[PDB]
Amino acid sequence: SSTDVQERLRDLAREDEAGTFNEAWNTNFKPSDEQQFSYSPTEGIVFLTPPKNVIGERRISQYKVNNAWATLEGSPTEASGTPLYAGKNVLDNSKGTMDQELLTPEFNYTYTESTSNTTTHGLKLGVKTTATMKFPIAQGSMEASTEYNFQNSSTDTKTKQVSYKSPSQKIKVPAGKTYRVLAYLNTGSISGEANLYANVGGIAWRVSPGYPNGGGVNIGAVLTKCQQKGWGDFRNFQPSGRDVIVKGQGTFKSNYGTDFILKIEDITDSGSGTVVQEIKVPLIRTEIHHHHAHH
Ligand code: NA
Ligand SMILES: [Sm+3]
Ligand SMILES: [Sm+3]
Repeated sequence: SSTDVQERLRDLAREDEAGTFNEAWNTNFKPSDEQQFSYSPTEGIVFLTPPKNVIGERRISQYKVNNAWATLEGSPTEASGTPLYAGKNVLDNSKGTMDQELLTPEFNYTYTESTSNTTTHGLKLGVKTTATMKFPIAQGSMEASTEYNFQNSSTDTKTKQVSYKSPSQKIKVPAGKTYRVLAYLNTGSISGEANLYANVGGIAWRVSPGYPNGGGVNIGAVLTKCQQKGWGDFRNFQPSGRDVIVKGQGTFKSNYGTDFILKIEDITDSGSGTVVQEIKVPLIRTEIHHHHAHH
């Protein structure tokens, strides 16, 4: 969905216009640029004819996007992926007479991290508007980010190929034993929601009892009045002094490696063998290649 911000600010001016005359004259005028009439129990048939001075584009002047930003919304949902086999090596103490502490090789995996977002409730602001949102990943241990385009249905996908590495581990291998070390990359994903915000300025133009040819008041004050009165639906607008803040929404998701698990098997009797030990190993991350796209 999309909010046409400029058109909604024009309707904001029309709401204040009609609502204020309805109080003044007990009429039932609707927000409109068209001439309309209404029967007042205290006044008779009354006419509302907005002049060319205020109609259409001239309902708002000094319209400006002042700032735009995006913030994490709620608690993202993290999940664990299927572990990915990374390789294996042998720790051979079959000919040794002493127990040894033997260092494993480093294991590695070439992984494509992906971050994507979708603008689900867009803001049509009259100018290309973007904002970057940051979120924690991997149970709060790293920070990631994603750039929203505020137009409805905008999608972004960013990928990085990275190399994950497990540091060498020290394994006790008893005399005469042969051990096998198998390595697996653990993965995770995250998804969540973003709030999209724009602070916009402007002056709303209405005919009114005090200004029968039209007068202008900042949109922040006009919105404050209209929300207090119940004139029109501006549920995703908030006053901010003379300006208003308008809110949209997006989604995001991301995937990444989390760590390595090493599985130690006794293969002395020769062919999988008994698992003797498992080790969680923190990975070392090195970026190789990156690619950006927007749809
Ligand atoms: Na409208
Ligand atoms: Sm909320
Ligand atoms: Sm939520």
